[PDB]
Amino acid sequence: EVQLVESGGGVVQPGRSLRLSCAASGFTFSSYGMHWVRQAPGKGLEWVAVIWYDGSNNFYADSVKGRFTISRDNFKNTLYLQMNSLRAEDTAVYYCARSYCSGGFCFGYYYGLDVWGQGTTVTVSSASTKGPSVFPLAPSSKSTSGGTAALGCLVKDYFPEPVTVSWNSGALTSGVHTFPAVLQSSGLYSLSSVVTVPSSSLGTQTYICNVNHKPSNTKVDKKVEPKSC
Amino acid sequence: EVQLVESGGGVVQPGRSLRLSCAASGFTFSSYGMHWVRQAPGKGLEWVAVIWYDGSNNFYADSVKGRFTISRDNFKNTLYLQMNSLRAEDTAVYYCARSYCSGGFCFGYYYGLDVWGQGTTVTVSSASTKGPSVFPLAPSSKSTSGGTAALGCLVKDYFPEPVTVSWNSGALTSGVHTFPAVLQSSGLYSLSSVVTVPSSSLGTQTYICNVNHKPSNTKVDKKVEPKSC
Amino acid sequence: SYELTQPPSVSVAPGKTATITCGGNNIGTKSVHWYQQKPGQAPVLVIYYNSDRPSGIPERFSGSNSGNTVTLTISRVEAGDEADYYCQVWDSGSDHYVFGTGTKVTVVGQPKANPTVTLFPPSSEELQANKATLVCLISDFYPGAVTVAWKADSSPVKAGVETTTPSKQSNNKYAASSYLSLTPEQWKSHRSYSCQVTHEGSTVEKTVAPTE
Amino acid sequence: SYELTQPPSVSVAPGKTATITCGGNNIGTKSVHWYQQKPGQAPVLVIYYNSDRPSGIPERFSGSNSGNTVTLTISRVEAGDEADYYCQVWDSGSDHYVFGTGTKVTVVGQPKANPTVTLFPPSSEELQANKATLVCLISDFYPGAVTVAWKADSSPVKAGVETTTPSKQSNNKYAASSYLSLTPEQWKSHRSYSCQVTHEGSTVEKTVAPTE
Amino acid sequence: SQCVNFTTRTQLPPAYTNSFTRGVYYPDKVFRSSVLHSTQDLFLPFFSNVTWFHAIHVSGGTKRFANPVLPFNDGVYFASTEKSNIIRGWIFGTTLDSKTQSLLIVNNATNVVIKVCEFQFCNDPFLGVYYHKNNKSWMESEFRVYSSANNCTFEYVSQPFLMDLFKNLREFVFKNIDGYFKIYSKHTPINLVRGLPQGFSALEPLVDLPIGINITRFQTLHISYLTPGAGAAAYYVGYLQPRTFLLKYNENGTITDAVDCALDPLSETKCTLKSLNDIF
Amino acid sequence: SQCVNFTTRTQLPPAYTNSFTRGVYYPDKVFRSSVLHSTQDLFLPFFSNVTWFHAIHVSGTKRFANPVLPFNDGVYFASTEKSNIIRGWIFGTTLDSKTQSLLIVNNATNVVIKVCEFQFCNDPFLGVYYHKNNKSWMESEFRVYSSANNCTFEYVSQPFLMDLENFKNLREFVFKNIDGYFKIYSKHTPINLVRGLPQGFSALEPLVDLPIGINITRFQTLHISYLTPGAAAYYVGYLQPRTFLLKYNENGTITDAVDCALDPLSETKCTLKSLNDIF
Ligand SMILES: *[C@@H]1O[C@H](CO[C@@H]2O[C@@H](C)[C@@H](O)[C@@H](O)[C@@H]2O)[C@@H](O[C@@H]2O[C@H](CO)[C@@H](O)[C@H](O)[C@H]2NC(C)=O)[C@H](O)[C@H]1NC(C)=O
Ligand SMILES: *[C@@H]1O[C@H](CO)[C@@H](O[C@@H]2O[C@H](CO)[C@@H](O)[C@H](O)[C@H]2NC(C)=O)[C@H](O)[C@H]1NC(C)=O
Ligand SMILES: *[C@@H]1O[C@H](CO[C@@H]2O[C@@H](C)[C@@H](O)[C@@H](O)[C@@H]2O)[C@@H](O)[C@H](O)[C@H]1NC(C)=O
Ligand SMILES: *[C@@H]1O[C@H](CO[C@@H]2O[C@@H](C)[C@@H](O)[C@@H](O)[C@@H]2O)[C@@H](O)[C@H](O)[C@H]1NC(C)=O
Ligand SMILES: *[C@@H]1O[C@H](CO)[C@@H](O)[C@H](O)[C@H]1NC(C)=O
Ligand SMILES: *[C@@H]1O[C@H](CO)[C@@H](O)[C@H](O)[C@H]1NC(C)=O
Ligand SMILES: *[C@@H]1O[C@H](CO)[C@@H](O)[C@H](O)[C@H]1NC(C)=O
Ligand SMILES: *[C@@H]1O[C@H](CO)[C@@H](O)[C@H](O)[C@H]1NC(C)=O
Ligand SMILES: *[C@@H]1O[C@H](CO)[C@@H](O)[C@H](O)[C@H]1NC(C)=O
Ligand SMILES: *[C@@H]1O[C@H](CO)[C@@H](O)[C@H](O)[C@H]1NC(C)=O
Ligand SMILES: *[C@@H]1O[C@H](CO)[C@@H](O)[C@H](O)[C@H]1NC(C)=O
Ligand SMILES: [Cl-]
Ligand SMILES: [Cl-]
Ligand SMILES: [Cl-]
Ligand SMILES: [Cl-]
Ligand SMILES: [Cl-]
Ligand SMILES: [Cl-]
Repeated sequence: EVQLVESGGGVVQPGRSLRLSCAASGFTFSSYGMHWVRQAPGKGLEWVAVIWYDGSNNFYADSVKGRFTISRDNFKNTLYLQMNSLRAEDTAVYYCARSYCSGGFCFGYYYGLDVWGQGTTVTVSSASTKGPSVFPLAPSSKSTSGGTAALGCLVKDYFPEPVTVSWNSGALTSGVHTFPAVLQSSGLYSLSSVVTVPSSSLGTQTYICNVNHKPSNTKVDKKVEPKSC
Repeated sequence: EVQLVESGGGVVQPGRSLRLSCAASGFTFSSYGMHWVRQAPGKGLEWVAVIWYDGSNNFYADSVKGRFTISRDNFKNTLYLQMNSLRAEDTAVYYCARSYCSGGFCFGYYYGLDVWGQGTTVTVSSASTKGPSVFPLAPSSKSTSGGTAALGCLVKDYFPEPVTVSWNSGALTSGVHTFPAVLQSSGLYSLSSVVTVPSSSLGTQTYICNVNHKPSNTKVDKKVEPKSC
Repeated sequence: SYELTQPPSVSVAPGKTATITCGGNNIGTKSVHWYQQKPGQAPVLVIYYNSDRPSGIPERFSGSNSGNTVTLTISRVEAGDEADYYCQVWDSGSDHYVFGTGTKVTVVGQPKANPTVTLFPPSSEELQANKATLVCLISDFYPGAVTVAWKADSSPVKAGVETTTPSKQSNNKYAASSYLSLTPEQWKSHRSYSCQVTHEGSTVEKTVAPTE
Repeated sequence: SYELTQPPSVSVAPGKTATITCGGNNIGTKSVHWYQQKPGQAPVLVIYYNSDRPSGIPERFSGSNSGNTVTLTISRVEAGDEADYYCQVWDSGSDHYVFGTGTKVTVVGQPKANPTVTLFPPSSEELQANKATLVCLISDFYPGAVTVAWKADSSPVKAGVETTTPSKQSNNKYAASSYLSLTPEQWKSHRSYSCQVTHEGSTVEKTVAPTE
Repeated sequence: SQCVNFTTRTQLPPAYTNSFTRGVYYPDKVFRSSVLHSTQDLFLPFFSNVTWFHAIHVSGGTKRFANPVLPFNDGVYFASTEKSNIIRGWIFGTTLDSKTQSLLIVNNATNVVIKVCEFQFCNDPFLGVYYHKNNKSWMESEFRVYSSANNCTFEYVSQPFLMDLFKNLREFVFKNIDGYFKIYSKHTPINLVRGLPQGFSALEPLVDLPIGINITRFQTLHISYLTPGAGAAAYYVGYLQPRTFLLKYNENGTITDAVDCALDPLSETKCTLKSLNDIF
Repeated sequence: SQCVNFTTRTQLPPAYTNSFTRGVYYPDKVFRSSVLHSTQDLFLPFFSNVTWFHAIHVSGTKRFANPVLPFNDGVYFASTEKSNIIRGWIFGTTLDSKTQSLLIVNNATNVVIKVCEFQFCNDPFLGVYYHKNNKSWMESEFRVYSSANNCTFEYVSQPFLMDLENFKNLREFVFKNIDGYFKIYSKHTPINLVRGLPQGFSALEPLVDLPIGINITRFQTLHISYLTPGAAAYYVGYLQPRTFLLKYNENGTITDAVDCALDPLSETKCTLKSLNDIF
């Protein structure tokens, strides 16, 4: 069960610090060198830093030298990235990846990054953080199939990405379709998460969307009901 | 009388400084933007810096930024280039050139460098001024035409350029071939100068090569005589 | 400070071969690895050590470093092979792990699929919050190119329209959304608003009214 | 920085025309100038403002800049047109005047000429200085490309060799020089040394021996 | 980038005209048909003082004529009368240096750019074009407006277009209220040869940007036509005030006429009786 | 650059042999032909103690390091390897940024000779990796020093291509640092499969003498490491002030030598100025 679980991302003003974590499991963590690779939104992959299997060696990208510090704990199987004096151009999704070490060497001639994590979002902006306004989207069965109506939640005007949406606290997953957010000309994101549900049971079964906007520490549990026009 | 006269070049060790000059005459100096363009030996053209007609704007090349300073004196019709922290990669011939300024703008959309100077040579080498060791190349008829022998002078291990080789104090002009010098991996130059003379006069006629190395004030008049068996 | 060049776009038909080129200064002396990043997912190694395949990558992926030309080859391309492909080397001349600019592979020629358009009027709660948003969701269309038009009554709507670029779904089709932001009185003062979605010369138009 | 691309060399017969390609990024939006530099002197502006000739440049020269195709054209090519040509622009995106990589324009016509190889042994005076230099002089060959190789007896020597790149004599043929530095013991402990000159598939090998 | 320096900096003397009856805009986005509506917003009062300058776009010739930094007050009515698009945009802010944020609305040939940063603006913001003789077309290749731009809070770049490089009248109303920079615009082809044209034209809502900054001054950005080697543009500036206006919508929703209620006792009675008849 | 660090640092035990009759070189700067000449210079005494180590080029995360050895008045350095594992040496005193240090290394392109205030690595590293798609080794790792400032000397030969990986090769060197001059003499012979140093006579020819003008009291050997998913052996002896009787032939070659102080036979050989032991 090889897994890399990043965490510790958030939103900070330019100049402040942030610490990342990459919890590894399911393999011999002390036998692999650990990487950090970031990817700006809509851009390519950019290597950040590497640390060898026993922490004796580490290399850094020139764009993070003197500002970032990589470390690891082989008894907790955890990789760290300390980020200081953050700049706007450091905004990206930060991945951690593993690379096998042959015999005290983790150069990467014979092995590559064979396992990556899901990533953790880091936003560095002087713009103001804004929490989402969550409004219900009343069930509409017009463009649905058979005994099915589509209701949903509008997550309007938030900054920055990301937000996550579940339905009935994860108990409702089949039929859920969360659309990618739109970056409005105002600089604020808005997305919509809908779920196709039975039509003739809308006023007797409860549907609640669980919006989570960790950048602003906002959690909304909006109850969605059929409208009363 | 439109002409540009560069000066100030010379041979220098890394770290030292040098101030180049470019005297202009025959035109309105304050109506043109002045450039510096260097050309490394055997290489292409590289733009160094520009200064506008009144010296209010100047743009530098990335390779010289922070070390080179451009300036102009409009009541003396002279362009200057201050070169500090010189490196071996600054070795080149440095040209100055004019380009017409429209109406306070010297961008270079409508006009190019229409008039160039003769140039001035800049060499940056860790070598020190050394006079040459001169040896005779005793006459051989193996590669010449019938009734002819080739004798020469080996001007070895000198710095910097140039040396001049004449024969019999100029009395021997034809059939002389002074080869271009070789830049040895030690940083010193060596060259050869052969002249092809009739075989039947080697018994009587005396041959002397007149080597002159002005940068070290060395003059060698090497007598060349046939090998005895 | 090492450049890994890649072509930005590579389009191949289903069942044909995609050749992803990777370039670099003396790249024939380096060990290139290849990564595949599907839309919205972490990268996945497909080729390492120039030509070796990891344990689970299918046989139709192969790399090459012979000659001075490095190449990733995807044979018998399937729909799930639409992704971004990055080459990556270890450069000791700068002690950097260097990635390539990336190559987006699109599988052109799949069967055309018509979009489904769902249009939501402003909720009564948003109207009480002095705002009005029309949500037009478009899902399950191929190719991934739609144009969205909004109408106030039967007149084109100038501003207030924010439309996403299409995004690949789990079923290799595309999804998009468009928002029309209004004030409550503006919404109340018109007879109807309409979302007009055009895809491959055919148009779907949904209409909502402040009465309902 | 901003890159200006040119083909490194162009060959043309007299009376025909030569086309030199300037490669730039969005160069259709820039104003290209061209410079001719014959070996030994400063470059000369031949085309400015993409197509304007200075007062003295003959009408055989002309430039274009249409459809991202900037081109220098020389019709009725003469032998005197053998020079290096550079394109040059002002790139405001980087506050740099950028010169192209350059194009050497040689006029095809001159027949091949074989090198004359003259090889001198170390002088007795140099041996008295406890040094020994073998001097190989190569002259009067065309084109200007040779490969020189030294041999001790019949085994190749790569150490202590210093060779010039060919240079154009005053007769359009080329000259070059190669020196072999060795100890006086090495000069006398071998039976012969050889200077081998290859030029267009033919070899001229001169040999000298200490017993001379 | 790197600012272009000018050794001779001057600016033309300002001149004054009158607002006539221009500057009216749609306060809300509500469809109104065949009715008189009254709202209290920031309007340009009828027959207001208007200062007008010139944007010199050609040098023929080493004097740089600079645009002046003008107050913003509670809002501005900005209008320009030019043939080719000489007026390119404005910079808005307080200190207009790196100590505070500043709004930059500029229109280069490709698209419109809206950014809010800690700009270190140039002394002479420059925008250059040169004529491509081989394409028979102008191409702008110089953009030297600010030397630094850090800690940005807003960025907007519109979709690309091609701007064409009978006078044109382009009018704008700028309002900075409750963290929103609201813009209204109108373009009509004017026939006048000199001065602001007298008449009525309701400005439609362009965009309102949540910039959230304080604006007390602004400066106009123009284009410079680089020539190898006289009909310059003119812009007009008036100031908004809190006024009650009586707006007239036709059957289609167009504002056809307005009444400045506080202008004179005649209009004060026009708004009390809610009519547009002066013979009453 | 940036040194690669190793947590497990070991070195093989040293081993001892004998110099036999090797290490003779051309000491003077005078051409000598057909004469028996006696000179007092720094020679490697005949049959002196010689220490020899191994250069492990592939090996478990065990880093076997080469030791830092004294320089004394000069060293005789020899290596017996098939492929060129021995790449060069670093010379100096403190071998840190506080003093200058000589660096003579031979990477695949060319040989490099530099004198700087090097901050040498604890374990100087030189790496090669096998390019399977070209079926060839390529050296891509050079981590000898992390800093190099205030350089006073640089010498780079013309580029070439070094052949990367039982007739072994014998490469012998004599290093002498006298009055600021670093004088080198070398000899390359295709050696036979001998235990250690080969028995025989071969005069080492002058390679180069570098006017570096620095102080040298210690040195270390640099080798290559073969990164993979016998070894080389080098020999070091020390020169001492001895009087040697060198015989030059008519062509200038040193054909034989006598260590005058080696034994009573040689002492009488130098007194009589003859090389005949049966007299
Ligand atoms: C017009 O400007 C846009 C946006 O660039 C920003 O605004 C400029 C005025 C200047 O301040 C820039 O430094 C800013 O970044 C330009 O859009 C770019 O266009 C190029 C291709 O020409 C493209 O590669 C970039 O990705 C674009 N960047 C953005 C942010 O959209 C545009 O090129 C400018 N047009 C002209 C004619 O100058
Ligand atoms: C090997 O370890 C050394 C010392 O622990 C590292 O060298 C130091 O690196 C830090 C930055 O990480 C510098 O601030 C110090 O000046 C360095 N000191 C010395 C003596 O070099 C070295 O970076 C490590 N190797 C790797 C590959 O990280
Ligand atoms: C423009 O000038 C800047 C500073 O110039 C200063 O002001 C002028 C009036 C002179 O007095 C000068 O001596 C001062 O230093 C430069 O920083 C800037 O680089 C210049 N721009 C260009 C394009 O050259
Ligand atoms: C960017 O901003 C940094 C932090 O500024 C501080 O935080 C902001 C939100 C304001 O409250 C400001 O008054 C504070 O000083 C600066 O340290 C940094 O210098 C700025 N960037 C640049 C390039 O100047
Ligand atoms: C392999 O390297 C050699 C040089 O060692 C070179 O000549 C050859 O072209 C290379 N081949 C490939 C396929 O890279
Ligand atoms: C215009 O301004 C002047 C002072 O500059 C003032 O006296 C005059 O009343 C103003 N006119 C109008 C119509 O506001
Ligand atoms: C002229 O320039 C425009 C860009 O301004 C470009 O689109 C066009 O292709 C060029 N040439 C022609 C012939 O239109
Ligand atoms: C804007 O800044 C100025 C300068 O301090 C200040 O006087 C003014 O009151 C500010 N305006 C607002 C609306 O904050
Ligand atoms: C209103 O619009 C109609 C068509 O929609 C047009 O015929 C009519 O002229 C317009 N009214 C005015 C006053 O222009
Ligand atoms: C060179 O040596 C001096 C001391 O003489 C020292 O101050 C300087 O820092 C050295 N150079 C470098 C680049 O460290
Ligand atoms: C070598 O070291 C000695 C002892 O410290 C010192 O006296 C001498 O000056 C040094 N020589 C050089 C050339 O630095
Ligand atoms: Cl590895
Ligand atoms: Cl809410
Ligand atoms: Cl974001
Ligand atoms: Cl250049
Ligand atoms: Cl110009
Ligand atoms: Cl993604």
